[PDB]
Amino acid sequence: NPIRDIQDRLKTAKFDNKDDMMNLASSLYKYEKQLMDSSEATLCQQGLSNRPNSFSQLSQFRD
Amino acid sequence: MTTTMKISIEFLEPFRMTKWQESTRRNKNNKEFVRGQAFARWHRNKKDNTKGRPYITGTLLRSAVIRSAENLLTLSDGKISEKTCCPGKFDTEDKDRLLQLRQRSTLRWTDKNPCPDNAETYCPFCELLGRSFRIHFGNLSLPGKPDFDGPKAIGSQRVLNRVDFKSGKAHDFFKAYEVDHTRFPRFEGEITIDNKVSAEARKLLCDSLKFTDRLCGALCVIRFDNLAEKTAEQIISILDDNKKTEYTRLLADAIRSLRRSSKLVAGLPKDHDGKDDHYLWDIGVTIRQILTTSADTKELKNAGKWREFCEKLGEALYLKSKDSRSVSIGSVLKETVVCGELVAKTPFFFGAIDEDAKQTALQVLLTPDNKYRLPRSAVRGILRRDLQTYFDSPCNAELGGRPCMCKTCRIMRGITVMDARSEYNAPPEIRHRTRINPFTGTVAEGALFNMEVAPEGIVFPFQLRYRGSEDGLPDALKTVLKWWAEGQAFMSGAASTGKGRFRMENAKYETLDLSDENQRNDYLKNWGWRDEKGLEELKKRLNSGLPEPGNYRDPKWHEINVSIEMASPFINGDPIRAAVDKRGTAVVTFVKYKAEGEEAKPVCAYKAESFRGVIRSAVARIHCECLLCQIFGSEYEAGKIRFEDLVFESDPEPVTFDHVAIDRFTGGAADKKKFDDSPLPGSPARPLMLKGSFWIRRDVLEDEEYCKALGKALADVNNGLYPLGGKSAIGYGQVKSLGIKGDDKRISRLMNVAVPEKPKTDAEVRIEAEKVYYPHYFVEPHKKVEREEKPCGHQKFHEGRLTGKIRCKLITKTPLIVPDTSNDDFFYHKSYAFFRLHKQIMIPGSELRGMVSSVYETVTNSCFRIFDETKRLSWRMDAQDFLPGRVGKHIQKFSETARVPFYDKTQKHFDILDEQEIAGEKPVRMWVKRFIKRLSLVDPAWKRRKEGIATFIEQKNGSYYFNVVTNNGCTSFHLWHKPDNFDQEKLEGIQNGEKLDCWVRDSRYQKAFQEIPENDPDGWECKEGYLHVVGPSKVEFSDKKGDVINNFQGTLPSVPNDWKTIRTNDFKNRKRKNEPVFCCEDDKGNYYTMAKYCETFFFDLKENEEYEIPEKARIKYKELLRVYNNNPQAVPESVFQSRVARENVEKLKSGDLVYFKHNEKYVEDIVPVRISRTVDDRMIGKRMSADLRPCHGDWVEDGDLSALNAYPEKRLLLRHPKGLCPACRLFGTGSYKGRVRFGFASLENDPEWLIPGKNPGDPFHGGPVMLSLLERPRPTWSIPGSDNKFKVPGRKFYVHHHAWKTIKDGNHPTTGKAIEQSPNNRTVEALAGGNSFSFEIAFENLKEWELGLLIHSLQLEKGLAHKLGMAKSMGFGSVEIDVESVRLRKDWKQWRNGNSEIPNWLGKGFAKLKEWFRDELDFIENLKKLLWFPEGDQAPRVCYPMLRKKDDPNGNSGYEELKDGEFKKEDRQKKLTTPWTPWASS
RNA sequence: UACCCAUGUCGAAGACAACAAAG
RNA sequence: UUGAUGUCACGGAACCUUUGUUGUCUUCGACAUGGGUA
Ligand SMILES: [Zn+2]
Ligand SMILES: [Zn+2]
Ligand SMILES: [Zn+2]
Ligand SMILES: [Zn+2]
Repeated sequence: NPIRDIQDRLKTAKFDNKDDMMNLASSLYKYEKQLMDSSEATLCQQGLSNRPNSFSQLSQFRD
Repeated sequence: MTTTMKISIEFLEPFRMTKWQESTRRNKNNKEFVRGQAFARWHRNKKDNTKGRPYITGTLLRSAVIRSAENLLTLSDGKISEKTCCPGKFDTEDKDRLLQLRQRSTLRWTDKNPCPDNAETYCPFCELLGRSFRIHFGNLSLPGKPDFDGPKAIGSQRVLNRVDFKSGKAHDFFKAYEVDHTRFPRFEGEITIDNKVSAEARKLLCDSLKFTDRLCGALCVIRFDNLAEKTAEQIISILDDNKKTEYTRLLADAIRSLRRSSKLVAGLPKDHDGKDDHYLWDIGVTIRQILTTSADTKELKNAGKWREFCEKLGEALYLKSKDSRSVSIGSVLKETVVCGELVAKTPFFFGAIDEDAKQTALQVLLTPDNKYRLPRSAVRGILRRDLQTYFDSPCNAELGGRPCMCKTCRIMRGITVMDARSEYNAPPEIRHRTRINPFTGTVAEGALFNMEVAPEGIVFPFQLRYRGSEDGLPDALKTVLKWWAEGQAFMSGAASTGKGRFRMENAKYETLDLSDENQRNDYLKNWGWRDEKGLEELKKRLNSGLPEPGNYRDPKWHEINVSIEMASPFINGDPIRAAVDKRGTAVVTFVKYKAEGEEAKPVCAYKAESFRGVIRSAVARIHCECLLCQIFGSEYEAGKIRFEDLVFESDPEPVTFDHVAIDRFTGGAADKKKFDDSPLPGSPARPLMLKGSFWIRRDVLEDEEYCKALGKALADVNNGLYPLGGKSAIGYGQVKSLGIKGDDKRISRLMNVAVPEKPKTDAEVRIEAEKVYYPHYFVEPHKKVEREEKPCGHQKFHEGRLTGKIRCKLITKTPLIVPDTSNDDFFYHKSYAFFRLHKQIMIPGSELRGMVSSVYETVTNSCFRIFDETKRLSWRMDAQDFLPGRVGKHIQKFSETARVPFYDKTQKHFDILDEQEIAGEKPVRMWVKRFIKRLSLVDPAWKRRKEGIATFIEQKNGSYYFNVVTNNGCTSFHLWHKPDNFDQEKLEGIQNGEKLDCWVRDSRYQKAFQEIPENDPDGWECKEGYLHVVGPSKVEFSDKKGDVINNFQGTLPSVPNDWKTIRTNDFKNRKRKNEPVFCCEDDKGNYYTMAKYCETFFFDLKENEEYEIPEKARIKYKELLRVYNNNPQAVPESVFQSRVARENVEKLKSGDLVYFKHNEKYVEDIVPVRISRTVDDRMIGKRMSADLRPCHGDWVEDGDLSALNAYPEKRLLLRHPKGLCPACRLFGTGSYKGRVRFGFASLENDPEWLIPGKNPGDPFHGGPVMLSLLERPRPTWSIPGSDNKFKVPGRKFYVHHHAWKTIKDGNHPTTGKAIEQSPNNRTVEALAGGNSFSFEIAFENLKEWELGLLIHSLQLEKGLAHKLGMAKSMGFGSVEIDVESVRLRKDWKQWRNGNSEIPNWLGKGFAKLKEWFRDELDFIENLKKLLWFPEGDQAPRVCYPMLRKKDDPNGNSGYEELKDGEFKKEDRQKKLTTPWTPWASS
């Protein structure tokens, strides 16, 4: 469940710490890879809990 | 002394050129330099600038001449004239200086030793060699030695690869520049011959010059004697100024599709109603007008110029959207010439990518003049591959070294083919291709690409020459040419999808014996008949046919013919063609082109890639060296099966079907979700025929396992399990029969209890004849929606899952209206007929799918699949917390207001104030009176009861003007007072100065005038302020005279053009001379009554009290302006509209005057007028539980979410954390294909009509019935305010009744009066009750409870019914579903009958409903009550209330009185969420 | 600064969301 | 714009893998406007 992984590292991510950001980027890239190569992990039809906070953290990561 | 002979080389083919290399790179070690020593060379005028020109060295020509001389001497026993020639010398001691060494054998004729290293006399071959500069070859250059910008100005670079014979895949490649002979045919040079050279050497040189047929990679004869950028920028600017960037990639491709013809611009689609408001071509000048003047340009009149213009425009828009040895062969040499044609029997693909064009992923090779090219390299490679197939031995040679001596290489060393081009220059077609994720069933990430395809029917000239010592062609060559003459010439790439199959036709051949002196001399004289004139002369003497191979080996591919027969519509999507087509639809089916002569004929077809993918999916579920990898190929090995395009036997005309998505809350059309499609019509009565063929390798066809695999897959395809094409969920692409011919029956061999009745319902609804019930009610959902993390995958038939079919019958219990919306004038007023497909009455599978989905989403508490989550609601206020203000970070507060008469005749203010003072930008100076004093002369017989002395002054027209002193002489004021009974009777004579004690009262009178009225000069301040004019906007317009407009005296004036010239004509209340009103007439708009004569004036500006405006207030203001400027009910005349609507105010600006309500710090609501609208703080999707909103939905929060565009995790912000609801797991969502398909419902028997038809002879057409107005559902009624107490009540269901009878009589279902025809109401063809339709629902991978609950949602219970079609609020469209067949799939061959196991499924479904909702299944009972069909002799009265009671003859309360009575906002949700709750008792 | 309402007209949605080439 | 007694480059298929597809009832009732009197 890559999406649960992304959720965990998002809730534990602090943007000051470079290691946490690198791990979050690794999780995001792993999910991207699962989407690219058709697999069972593409059957993950869920989203993210706490949409405002998750959106804020993702936007900060992209900034 | 020496003689110079001038030499000219004429090229008959595109020749090859190298790239310029640094002067240090010109060495033996450079691999690229030595690889290109047999090509033309590029000369740079200056080292660092690419400007230069081509040339051919004299060394290359000398080497070719030496080789030709060796051949000629071998054919003549080494005797040129009388003299004989030694074998020559080819041994140098210091090899290192030589750039290249001879890796080929030297032809031997005579055995004596070479000429002495220092001899007085040398043989002619040595003089030609240069042993005795006796002969100097110069360089060959273009005539006049022109210059070009670079090598790309004369040619293009192409990739030439080397493939593996076994795998069929390339493993390396190289590049070279190819220069066309049409543009650069001739090169010129000179040969300098010394006088001492023998005449025999001269004759040998001339013979070698005439015998040299190839140079630089081509056949040669040697003789010796800005609008597009401007248009793109304009279109882009129009796109950005109108905020329509998303369409760029749709506009890039569609305009590219215009490269075929300039006439296509005039045939661009228009909007519905036929006007120029297309959502693409009229975005602007419009883009259509940009492309229409571009087609009238003299420059772009030519087809080529238009094509280049369109290609450049498309590329620009796409880019914006993105942003030694001595061996004797003997004297026997023969040359066989074979001439004919290669005709494309399938579309072909010779891959060649241009790096200056990035719009297309895969591109075909063309000539500079846009003709199709059959390259020599591809023909040679295919010949080599076929020779290797004949010999069954791969050639394990490596580049470099001595020549390979296998039979394939020996035959290939004598082979010459000629490069060919076509006479057909039309643009290639573009095909879309995708890849499907097996698990979800939708496309994979990034799997969407384009491919350029060359049309079929193109004829290529073909010429082959074989030179060899044999009597004629080799046996292998004869066999290969026989294969090519039978259509087994697979010459191009993309062979697995049926590309590049050619047939050789009109083949003629002739063998010339070059060992004969006379024939050899004739061959030399005519230059071997290589040029066009010599080629024609040779063709006149060519023998027809081809030699027959002595040892013939069978071809490796066999053709299997496919016949598909489909009883359903079919579409293969082509969105781009739909954008340039006059039909104006969202999608059209795939169409390909066939080249007939130089013209292109369009034919409808089924793409080969789609069939290949469907078949591959079929084989992969009833089961790298896997069977799939050995049958269908992989990224490592080429496939053994080649699918072709399937074309329809009889040409079908496309038909247009309209679809709309229904909101689950309002029961009406969802926003922006109305669409159409153009499939190919198919039906059980007249099916679609698809004829085609594929090719299978024989070795696969003789293998048992592969044939068994294909047979099981094709058996499942024949059994309807795998639909063809798109949109199978709505009944498209059902394969009724598939048949395979030509396989020797090796694959074709494998292809080979009543239903329990419905339970009677326990639902009880008691109907009383006195009451009147509402047409619809809401089912309040349960608080819990079960979701699952992982839905089932489409990758295999899972164990314990039921896959099969349900045959069902639908019965009409009330009249049904399913309209055919292609024609709006079947019987302006719109008329529609019943939906038909080829004169057969049908119901589309989308209608039934939506109807059954609405009930399945309710039986299993699920998400509201269709919901306009982003809708913001507004409410009209009624006639205290709205304070004046002026804008702008903050709005200031004004202390007080006053009415300034503007449209009356008492003042002349319109003259005395400038435009800016009227607009409100500049402060004004006006006197304000707050209270007006009114006096009674006598004590009443009034809290103030002021008593004071009054002195009369004058009396006229009844009124008395006098001055009054009161407050013990403190306050003196003048006024006019009308004669009052019991008070003015005291004073009857005019003494002009009489004293009288009087009582003065004070009345509120808030008025402001620029100049003090001359009647009353006392009691006025001089406060500044701002004048807010909205305009005369309180207007009560109507088409019939009321009371005020009827009481007008005189002619009604016309409505003036200016809104400043309005002046009050009449008074509503004439006794008191108040309520001023302006009355006017204008044509069909009829009567306008303006009851507003005072504007507003805000004074006592308090700057300190300024309040912040958050973005919420601004977006609410924007919504208010949008609903103001997009009002269908707006007054026809703009002079009676407010400034925010008259001048189309799109945003608030600094200095605007408003009424606002605020908290301690921020503003909460802003309105432009006194009585206005109020917008909701939340979007409607926030008025329901998050478990009820769609699983995959919209952004209802306060975030742009466009910042995370171009990032994938954005999809995770629109999906539910817990997964998919039961309805989304069955019917599917955008990211997940559903497990159910609903087919079209055909009518079993003859139709029964509601209204008898006009023609008694035609029982297949029915009479028309006219319906009352169908108007939008209003969420404002269900949700009557912004309070959190108001929620979305639930799913809306319409009740069953018989109100359709009154409409059939022609009467309004509420008033009982006649339905008069209007431009907005509709006329429909309807069927009556008792009609039976039969349809079919296919399911795969269903759990037991899903089948049980789907069966329940279909059949429900006896006493329950479904609602389908239009006018459901008027009683039409009650239907019932009874399941007749459930067939289940156990094996690919065995299908069991499942009518027996229906009970258990149902029970298990209910068992699931118990663990989900434990003893709280109350929404089921409400749904049952709403689905309740009224019993016989029990006829409820169900209708909508009118606007007012005065409009309803029956005396039932209207909407206004109901709003404050039975349907007050407090109990409205409980009365509307309770099924069968009345609103009138009668 | 307190009350009071008054008038009866009118169509809407017309495609949206995703994939835009990877190996 | 070459050197020369030694060029099989017509010595080399831009080839191989990928479903324009997934999701959607041609549906439907109370709304619109801003003031007026004291
Ligand atoms: Zn010699
Ligand atoms: Zn070989
Ligand atoms: Zn495999
Ligand atoms: Zn859902």
